[PDB]
Amino acid sequence: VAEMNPNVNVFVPPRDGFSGPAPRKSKLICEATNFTPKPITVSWLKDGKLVESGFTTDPVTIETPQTYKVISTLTISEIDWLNLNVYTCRVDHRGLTFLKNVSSTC
Amino acid sequence: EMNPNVNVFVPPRDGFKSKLICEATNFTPKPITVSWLKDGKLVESGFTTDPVTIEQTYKVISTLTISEIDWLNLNVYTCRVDHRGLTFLKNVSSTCA
Amino acid sequence: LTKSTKLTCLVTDLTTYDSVTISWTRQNGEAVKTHTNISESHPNATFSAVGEASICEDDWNSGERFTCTVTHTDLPSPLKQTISRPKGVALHRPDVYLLPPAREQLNLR
Repeated sequence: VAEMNPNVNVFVPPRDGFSGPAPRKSKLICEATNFTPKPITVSWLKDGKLVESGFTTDPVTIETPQTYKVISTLTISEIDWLNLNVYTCRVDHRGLTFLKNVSSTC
Repeated sequence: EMNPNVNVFVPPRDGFKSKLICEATNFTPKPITVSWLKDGKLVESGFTTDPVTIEQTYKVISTLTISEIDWLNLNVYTCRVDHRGLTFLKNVSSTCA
Repeated sequence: LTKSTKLTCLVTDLTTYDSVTISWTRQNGEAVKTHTNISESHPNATFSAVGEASICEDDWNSGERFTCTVTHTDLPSPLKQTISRPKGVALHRPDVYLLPPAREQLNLR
């Protein structure tokens, strides 16, 4: 009944979000909500380099226009985060690319 | 019987309303209760719990709806996890503050 | 003169962004009524916001501690500004004196 552009949101850990034996590790969450079509491609970029390992994407589930939600988790290292590395979530939607840039800089 | 790990995610420093996700992983048994706190006060609405999924280990995720003004007001948000009679509390705040 | 005993805190030189709310808190932490008539941005690329609150005449004369907190997106730490009437000061009758212009000024017309 309708087509809406996907929304890109990136979640990052806080300053006290790292735990475990050294080196500490955390996770990054990229979620798209109220997007159509249901299929979606999620890719992670680190300083222009594609990430091909250490990531797990949950299956798309249903949250009147039909809505869907997708959750993706990427494992990151504390050392890389401290080096002001920029993480970008790549979303593909009918040939359109949406990018969101996040960083620890204030 | 292993204590569940409690992790709280925060919105990006350079901007996004937003949502708070509390994740408990590598816990047993399956039943688990997750709640949210706001400045030491019980939250009665604005939070939802997703069905528990299988990663034997299980995974549970909870979503809390927050506003931009409240997050920037240095309010304290705590994720409460109860498992096998034990309560875990994690406090987070603004990193740039 | 006008029965408008309200107090406000003004923010200047901040970035022209949105989602700004000014809440007044007393010494006990209790909240007060909200405000309206939100101002707009300036041509000098400086944002302007005003927080209005209503207090009683007797409360101000009692020297209560009032705090205005700034909630801006750029600054993650909300600063606290304390406004209170200084009690214990004496009262004196003002003396009004009018000084006419001197004869040395009425020369250039």
